[PDB]
Amino acid sequence: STGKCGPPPPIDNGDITSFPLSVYAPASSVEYQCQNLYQLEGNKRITCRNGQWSEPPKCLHPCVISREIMENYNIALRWTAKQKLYSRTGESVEFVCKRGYRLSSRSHTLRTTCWDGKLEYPTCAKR
Amino acid sequence: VQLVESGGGLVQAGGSLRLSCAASGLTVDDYAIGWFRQAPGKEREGVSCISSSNGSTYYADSVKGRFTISSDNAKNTAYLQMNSLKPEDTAVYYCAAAVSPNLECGTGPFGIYASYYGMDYWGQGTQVTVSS
Repeated sequence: STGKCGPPPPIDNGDITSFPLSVYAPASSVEYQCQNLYQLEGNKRITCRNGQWSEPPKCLHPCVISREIMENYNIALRWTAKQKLYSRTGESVEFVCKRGYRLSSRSHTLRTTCWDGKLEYPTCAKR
Repeated sequence: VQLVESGGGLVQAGGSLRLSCAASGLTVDDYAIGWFRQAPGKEREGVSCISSSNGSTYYADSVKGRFTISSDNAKNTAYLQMNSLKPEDTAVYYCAAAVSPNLECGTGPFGIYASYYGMDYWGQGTQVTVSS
């Protein structure tokens, strides 16, 4: 009845940068920060107007390379100066076939893009 | 790109053997050449590595001191000199190359996470047998 707000809403894989308060004023704002390796999409800052919050942001997942899936598809991580066992969203992972195997002639390039936890793995088949 | 192993075979324990790897078809002159080995039923083991650019090398703890790696770039070849051979060195030995720039020997398929990494190209493999 005076423009005040409850706590800001929680988000997966991120938190607010400030001390959590029971109550915020009209025109208050809080900024959010994504956990290390997550990528913030949307408005870093939300504001308390007319007793409700502007829409929070989203923390976009990195892709964690799966030994299980690579095994099933006869591939491995390509050896590059930089490629670790994860990728940030938007970063491209390069794969190579197992010794003995060549790219499946229905398959995705060996280079493929991390997108919010999701990675299309290529397939190789025996020569 | 093609990789031919040679120089394997049978030897007596405490014997020596010089594996040779002949790389034809390479485009790049910044690359890494590796030797891996595998005995039937065990996981592949990265044995040694040499970068043509930064001269970094690597040896698995199981072969440090005993094995020495070199490349004669004129004949486009790498050598693994294997001394003081033991029965546990018995395995198929694969030559392999990786063509991404600035590779640091001991990373990737030579590190603790080797299971996660592969190589750009592979030899057919050559059998090495050390009798007791």
